[PDB]
Amino acid sequence: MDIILGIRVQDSVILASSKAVTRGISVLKDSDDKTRQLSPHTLMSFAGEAGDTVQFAEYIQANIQLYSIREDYELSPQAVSSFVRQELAKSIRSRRPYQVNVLIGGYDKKKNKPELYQIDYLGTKVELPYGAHGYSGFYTFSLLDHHYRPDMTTEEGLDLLKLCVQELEKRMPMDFKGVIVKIVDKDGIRQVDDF
Amino acid sequence: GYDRHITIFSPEGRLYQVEYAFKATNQTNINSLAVRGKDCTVVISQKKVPDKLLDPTTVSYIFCISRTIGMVVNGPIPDARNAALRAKAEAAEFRYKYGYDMPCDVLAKRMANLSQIYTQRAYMRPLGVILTFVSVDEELGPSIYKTDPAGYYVGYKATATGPKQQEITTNLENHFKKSKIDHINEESWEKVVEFAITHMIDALGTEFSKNDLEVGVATKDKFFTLSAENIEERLVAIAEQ
Amino acid sequence: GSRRYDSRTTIFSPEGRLYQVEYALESISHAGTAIGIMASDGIVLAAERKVTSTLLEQDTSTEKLYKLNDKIAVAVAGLTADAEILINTARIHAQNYLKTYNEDIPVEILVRRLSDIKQGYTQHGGLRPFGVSFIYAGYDDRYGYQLYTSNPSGNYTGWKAISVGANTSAAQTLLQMDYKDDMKVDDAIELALKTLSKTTDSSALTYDRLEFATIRKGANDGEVYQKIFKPQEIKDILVKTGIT
Amino acid sequence: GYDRALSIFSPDGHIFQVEYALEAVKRGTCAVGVKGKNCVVLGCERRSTLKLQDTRITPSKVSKIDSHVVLSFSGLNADSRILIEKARVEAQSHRLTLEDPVTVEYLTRYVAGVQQRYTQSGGVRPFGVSTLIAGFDPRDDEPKLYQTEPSGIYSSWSAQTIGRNSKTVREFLEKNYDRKEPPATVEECVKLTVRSLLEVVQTGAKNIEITVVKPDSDIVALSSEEINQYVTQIEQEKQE
Amino acid sequence: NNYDGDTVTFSPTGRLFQVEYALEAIKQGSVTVGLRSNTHAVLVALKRNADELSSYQKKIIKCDEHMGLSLAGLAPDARVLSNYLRQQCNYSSLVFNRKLAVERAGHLLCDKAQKNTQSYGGRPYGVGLLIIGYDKSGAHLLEFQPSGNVTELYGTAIGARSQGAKTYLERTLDTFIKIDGNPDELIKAGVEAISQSLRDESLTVDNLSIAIVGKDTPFTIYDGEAVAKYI
Amino acid sequence: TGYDLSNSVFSPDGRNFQVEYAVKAVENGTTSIGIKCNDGVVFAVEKLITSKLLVPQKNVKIQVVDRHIGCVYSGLIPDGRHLVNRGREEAASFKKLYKTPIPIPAFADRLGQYVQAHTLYNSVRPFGVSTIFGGVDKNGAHLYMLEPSGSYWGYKGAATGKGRQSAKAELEKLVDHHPEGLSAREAVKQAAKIIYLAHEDNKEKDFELEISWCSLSETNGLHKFVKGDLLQEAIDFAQKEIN
Amino acid sequence: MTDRYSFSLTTFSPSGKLGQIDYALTAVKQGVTSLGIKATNGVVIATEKKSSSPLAMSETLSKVSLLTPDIGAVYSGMGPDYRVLVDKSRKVAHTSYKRIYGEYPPTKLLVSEVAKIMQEATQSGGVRPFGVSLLIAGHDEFNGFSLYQVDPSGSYFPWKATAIGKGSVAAKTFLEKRWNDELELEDAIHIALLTLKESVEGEFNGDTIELAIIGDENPDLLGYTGIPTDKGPRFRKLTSQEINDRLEAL
Amino acid sequence: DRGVSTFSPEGRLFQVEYSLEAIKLGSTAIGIATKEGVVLGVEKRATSPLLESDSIEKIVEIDRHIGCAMSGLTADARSMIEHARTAAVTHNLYYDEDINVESLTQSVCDLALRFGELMSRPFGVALLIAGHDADDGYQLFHAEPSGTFYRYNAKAIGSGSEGAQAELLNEWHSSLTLKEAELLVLKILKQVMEEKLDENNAQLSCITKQDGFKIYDNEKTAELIKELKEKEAAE
Amino acid sequence: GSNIELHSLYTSREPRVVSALQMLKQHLFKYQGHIGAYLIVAGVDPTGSHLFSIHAHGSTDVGYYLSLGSGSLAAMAVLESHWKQDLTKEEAIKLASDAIQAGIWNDLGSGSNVDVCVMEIGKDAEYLRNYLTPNVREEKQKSYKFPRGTTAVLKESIVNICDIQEE
Ligand SMILES: [Cl-]
Repeated sequence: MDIILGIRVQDSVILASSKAVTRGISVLKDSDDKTRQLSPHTLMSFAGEAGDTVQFAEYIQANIQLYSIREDYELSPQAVSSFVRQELAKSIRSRRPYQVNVLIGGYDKKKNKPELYQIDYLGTKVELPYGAHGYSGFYTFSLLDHHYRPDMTTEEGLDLLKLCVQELEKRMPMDFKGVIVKIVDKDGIRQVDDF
Repeated sequence: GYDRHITIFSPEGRLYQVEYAFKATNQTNINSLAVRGKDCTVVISQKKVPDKLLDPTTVSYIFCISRTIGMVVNGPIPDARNAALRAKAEAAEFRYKYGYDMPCDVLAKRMANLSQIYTQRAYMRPLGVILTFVSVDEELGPSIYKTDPAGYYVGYKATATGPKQQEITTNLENHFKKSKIDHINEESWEKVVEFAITHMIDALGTEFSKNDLEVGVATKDKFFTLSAENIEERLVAIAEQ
Repeated sequence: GSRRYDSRTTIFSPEGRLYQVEYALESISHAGTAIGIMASDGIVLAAERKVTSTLLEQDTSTEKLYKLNDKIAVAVAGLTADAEILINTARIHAQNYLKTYNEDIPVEILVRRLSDIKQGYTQHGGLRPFGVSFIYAGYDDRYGYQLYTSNPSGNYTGWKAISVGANTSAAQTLLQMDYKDDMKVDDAIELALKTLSKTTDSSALTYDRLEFATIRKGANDGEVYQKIFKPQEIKDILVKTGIT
Repeated sequence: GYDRALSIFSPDGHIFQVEYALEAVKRGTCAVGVKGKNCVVLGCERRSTLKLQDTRITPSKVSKIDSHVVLSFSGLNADSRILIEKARVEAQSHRLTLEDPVTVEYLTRYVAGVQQRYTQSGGVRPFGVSTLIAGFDPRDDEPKLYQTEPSGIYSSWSAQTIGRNSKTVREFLEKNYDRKEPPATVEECVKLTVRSLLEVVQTGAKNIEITVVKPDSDIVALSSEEINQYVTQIEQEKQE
Repeated sequence: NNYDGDTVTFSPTGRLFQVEYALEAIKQGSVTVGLRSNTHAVLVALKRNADELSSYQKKIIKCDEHMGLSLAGLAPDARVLSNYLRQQCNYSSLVFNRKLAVERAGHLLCDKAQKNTQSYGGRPYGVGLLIIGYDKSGAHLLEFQPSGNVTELYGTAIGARSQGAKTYLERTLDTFIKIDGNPDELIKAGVEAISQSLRDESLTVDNLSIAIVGKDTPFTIYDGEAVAKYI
Repeated sequence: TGYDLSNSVFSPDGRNFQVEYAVKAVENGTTSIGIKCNDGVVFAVEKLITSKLLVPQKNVKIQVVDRHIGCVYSGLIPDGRHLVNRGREEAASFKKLYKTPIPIPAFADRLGQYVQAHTLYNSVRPFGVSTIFGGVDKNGAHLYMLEPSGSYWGYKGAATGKGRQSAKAELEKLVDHHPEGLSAREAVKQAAKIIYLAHEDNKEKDFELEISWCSLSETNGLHKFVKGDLLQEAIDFAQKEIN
Repeated sequence: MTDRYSFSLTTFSPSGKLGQIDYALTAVKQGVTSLGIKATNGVVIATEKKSSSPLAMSETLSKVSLLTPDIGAVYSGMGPDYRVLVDKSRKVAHTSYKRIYGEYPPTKLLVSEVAKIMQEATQSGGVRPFGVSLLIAGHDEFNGFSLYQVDPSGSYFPWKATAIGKGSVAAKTFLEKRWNDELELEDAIHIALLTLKESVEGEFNGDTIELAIIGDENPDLLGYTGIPTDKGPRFRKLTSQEINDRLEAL
Repeated sequence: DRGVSTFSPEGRLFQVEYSLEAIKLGSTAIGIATKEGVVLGVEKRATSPLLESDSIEKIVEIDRHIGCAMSGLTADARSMIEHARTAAVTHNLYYDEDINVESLTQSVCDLALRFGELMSRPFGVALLIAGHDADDGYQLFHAEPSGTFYRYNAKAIGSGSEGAQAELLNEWHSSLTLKEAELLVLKILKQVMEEKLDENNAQLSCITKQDGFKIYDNEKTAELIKELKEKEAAE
Repeated sequence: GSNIELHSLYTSREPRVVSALQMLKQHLFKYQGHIGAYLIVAGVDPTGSHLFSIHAHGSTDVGYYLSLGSGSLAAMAVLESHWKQDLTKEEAIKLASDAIQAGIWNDLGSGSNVDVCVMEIGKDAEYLRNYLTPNVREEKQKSYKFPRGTTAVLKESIVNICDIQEE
């Protein structure tokens, strides 16, 4: 798919993901949620080749849910991100690689810290204060490099995210039909229904 | 008492199947002898054709493993030919892989290792044979190396194998006690064969015709077996002195 | 065919017991006693080497206590050769977990994995089980200090204090008598050595007949240190506790 | 590979290896399952021969297969882990492909199928384990309680017990459990489950484990003190 | 005794008891008769029922348009072997555009049964077969035993009480061989032959099973009211 | 004891009792012979007529390998067929690689090694047949006989089955009375006689004679069955000698 | 065919004994005496060349074998089992170490690999244990000189000095009295020859005794010059003459 | 010990004969074929009153036109049913039609002798396979672990089989109605059952051309039981 | 080299050049030239002294003088001009190093120093590392040692390379 953004503020991680699903010359759906809850305090957004994206996300989801049940324990975001990276790093030298880029936003309940990980289809992991995949970063990183401060409040993070989406809506050629925004904090995961 | 059926240890630390394979070795009731000359290695073996319907030319326990290596076998012919075919294959493979002719002692070791495996692995039985390999090695010179069902092998100055091996062994021992050398000090292989036959006659206490013996000779760069007429010439020379 | 010679290692008795597991446990009951004691500020591992010689090179010797990673260690009771097979597998499993999740393996997960391997040999394959019982001493940030034991059946359990090998019945009674929950490592060290000293089949307990180890947060600030005791250090702690 | 037929018929038409696996279950600690009107309770015996145990880390007898289903067992502990693992994997696989969590009946049918497979496969022995599988189907408020055994047969139970002295506690449940009116509340259901174990257990201290499962993935394990209050109330009524 | 635990074990007198026990299963089976002339080959089989509510077990199987057999013993083993023949007959047609010779069909069955008698783990086939066919060298009748032995015959019978039918055919040899260009008379001789193996029971409409193959006659099986003509 | 219950087990003697029990199956079989002549070989076999219902000349026992080798055997007939099927695979692969038809001594070892392999494991049974075989190659005529143990030798004459002692005695006379050699046509006649003489050990049932031959002059070194007039000529010669 | 023995031939008996390992140890007991002594600057391993026949050339049969340039091995028990173990031990030193780290394995780790092979023959399907006990002497940079015993079970123990086989009980008692932590290599060789004389019946000379040492680097035995860091093998087999020289000062 | 595929001196496979003994210990199952349909009935035999009897599934649907009842080690039947269902559906996929009852039965029976040293032992369960097709009409088969299947007009398997079969011998005729068959199964089940027959410990089912395979409700069977009691009291 | 060592131990014989030659060529041939190894193999053994070349596709050649690589044409020109039969050890070393020099100077793919190894019969092989050093760099005009504190630093910290400590 197209645009997926992430921003880590003081006490939460905010993921924004486009709603459009274009298959050729037609916009098939304008309400697609490009994300899966891996665990109560870990969310993964994704974008790449059709089919592979969802197949990969649900495969990762299942594995983490299996781990949670076996150990009666939630893995740290760092641990989940490392598991995901290894799967993609394994995948890139396969017969047919997963063509999927992901952002993993999680709140570590042990350290009481939000964490944002950006991983591409090659298995290239980086922890960031804010991240993006595809052409999104080309427009948004300049704004983020400018207005972001690490002690921001979730509301300030959302305002800065609106600034990013407005710039994308102005300068990007493709109509991505707005974004679904989700916040990950100590209380878990919730969706901002008005954006 | 299944520790006597397969190759596992008995309470005494013994392998009964290996010991019984040694007993199969003497089933043919044939005695073999091997000695070394200066330039050659000679191996002689009793030839017994009990049936008149047999083609005596096909009755043989001496094998031409490679151009340089010869092998005599003490034991039943099926196991003998099994060992022969394998030794031929191993010798050929060795030359292909490593670019030079397989030495006699190396082939002996290889066959000994294969025999060792049968004493350790349960599904494979030991071969009921004792393999005596002979050649004139390009490095070690005249060589006699012998393998048994236990997987044991060693080099020899001379050796004997069969039911009456002890009589032949002592006869040879006594000769080398006199001469005080590790071989038969003789130029021609013809006379070394004459020595081998003479000392078998003395040890066993039996006379031989041309069809009662089988002779194999190893020289530099070839191993060959003697015909009945070649042996007859050998027997004539012995009788004339 | 081959059926004739098959012992059938993975079958139930009429009573519902696994023959080979029961006999493997009998084997382990003749092995040198190993004791694990868990305290609030660390874990102690103590073990007795079996009838040694004066000519044995003790300082380079290891038959009882093994290191799985920086956080987890094991005490062995049974066939040493069998134990090393499993130990190398456990070491690999810990490294696999570290590579996958970029975090040190939780103690129980490692213990479960080894215990599952042992279990497999009792249910399928037709091979004899591993004649080994482990005491796992380890630490992680979830449960803190943990003691486990596994045996040839593949069953594992958690403990505050536990013994394996010879004279476990006598040893477990002595531990049950003197163990308390608010106990500390230095006290646990003393209890372990006192227990071995009473249950030993030898005439006297000496430094050359012992292997000793501690897992302490007695490492500079929030971290864990493993200490495999040297022969001279075992000799000193024997004098300190008043056994020699 | 090792292909030896270990589970085979005998002249009288019995598979002794499967029957000897049941003897291993008979040896195992007692487990009991009772379903109320809006809940299921799983009771489990802990033999007090093992003290100095660390109850925080020791494998608990009741295992969650998913957030809405639980599994307890009687028999070989090591064998039970293999069934539990397979069941947990199948639970996630079912969610992945069907987009809906397993029904309690389906999960039971799978575990039972695995147990059966080990009774006519070469080179393997049967599982020395019987299980009690309990929970609530997705978006359903009807309680479910199933039993499995080494042979691979499974069935649904209003109340059931397995393990050592299970004959005695089944005797108790058969006279005390009324089908027309099952334990209406959580209290009544837990009380009846504790009562049934008290026929066999010995001391009502740390020897009884109780786990209550309610609809919509509401699973909780009772503590020692909470159970001890049931033990106290039962015997005080008994002194009369 | 001690040498009947598996097929891989000779007895001290050189016997293979598992093969002999497999041979015994044929003797317990219901009688079936085979016989031929120069133009036609006929199978006649006495089918056996479990009880009065049950059907009568089918005894004859078609292998090709020009070949088929009757069975006596373990029916599932006959299904396996008949399936193998079907494939071999079919391989010959597809690859060589050639109808499989009855003699060669026997050689293939012999070799398939033999492998089961020399290897560990397996077991001999527990069934005997009578193969009839018409190929380029005329009509044929074979007798298959699960020891591996296959024998070309003018006529024969296998199963319980088969000795009576076999003696009859041995007397009638000179007569029935000459029944050329007359299928009904050749079947009559077969029905009369199998009658020498009957005791207590007689040939009824759902009891009798007949098959025939010949010069201008594809292998066809007759059951039910189609064999009432011959009762 | 128990050493005879499993194949490939050495007894305390150093014997393989299972192979020795396979020999008993061979000794129980019908008589078969082989005669080496001047430029070829002749094979003959006794076929017991169990019943009148047996079709004459149809149940052929002698088998051809390649186009120049004949094989006949006594004992378990299926075991013999299995061995010949292998022989045909061995001969095919030899010719495939080396172009020339397999020599008889070379072919003899291929069977020998295969039979010997069935004395190495308890998962297989030894062969219940002694096989007489041979033919003409570039070095002339060769006759062989192969036992259950894998043991084989070259022969001037060979015999196996129930009437082997009778046959052997007859073969020994021919060797003594013909040092210069025997012709192919003579060998066929003698083969017929010997089977008829060896039939005294199986005298209960009557039998059918089957002969084959390879000869450099008579058959161009190819294996052929003796048929029609030449077969009848040999039967007449045989019937004359017993009377 | 196929190896249909996929089940263990070594199993626990009701008493907890592993019969085949015990019986393998009994075979080792019958074997000819061999011993090992560790000095401060070296290790010595020794055994008797029990010649099966005087016609046999006992020089061709090597009971003491080089495994790596700094590691040697000797045995007691079944010679053929020893021979194949040496082949595997030599190969595993390359495949599982030298081809990875570019250097020869330290004594303890090579011993560990050999031990592993022997353990597997004690548990794997369709095999009996090896009927030998090994004594492996060796040197490496970080551990120094060491001497290990390896039993049929796969268990291994480090020794200051020890003996195995026929007269091991008497020989170990003899070594206990003589050994100290200040022995030089020549002193250990002297003690080795004294200890070995007690278990030998017949001839006692350089031709009937096989003796090797792990000592100083032998640049003369390296075969090439030009690389300072390569200084030659520490393993050296003593000649028949070298043994006889020390038998005069015995 | 001895081979799993070993023949006895009488020419029978030991393991197959021993599995037949296990089937004799199983709960009774009865099948009756008529021109109006085939009826299948089973004894549930709950081991305890706390066992919810409706969870006992000894009658099973293979396809819309084929049903199946079991007796013996019922756990062994699950893979046989799975194969039967797969075979039935697969044939419809390949041939756009229903599969013949005999062909279905033959496919199940092919599994039977696939045991050795494939599965480690024969099945310990017998099946009554009942169905309908256009060619041969209403059919009832008895599939054994020997690989043999007989067609039957009526058949009983399980612990009360020989007593029930003798009863079916007298009662069955070619003009039975479906209602008459239902009562007849109930009558014979009640005869051979240990416990008293009711709608909770016994189950009925039928296969008709129109409605296909149907397992009967406990309310529907209860009425047929009451109808049976009255007609037996009628004389 | 590893397999040759194991083979030498197995056979109790010193390794032969033809064995290394055969093992190399069969390995290279198997990999169809994809293992880009072009070798000149030489040595002495009980058979005598030997000299062979090996190419990546697995073909071998025998000769009294050989050269390989990008500078093989410059080297071979020297060898073809100056080689003769019955060379001494001193003459051969000279010829060999002169052939390498030709490559060093005239071929851009070759340069720096000359390495030599002499394998004589009945002697230890002498490896002469940097036999010639005709390309030492001249002294630089300037020293580029910086004044301390020239580089701008943000943070400093001690790195813990030691293990977890006691007490
Ligand atoms: Cl080897």
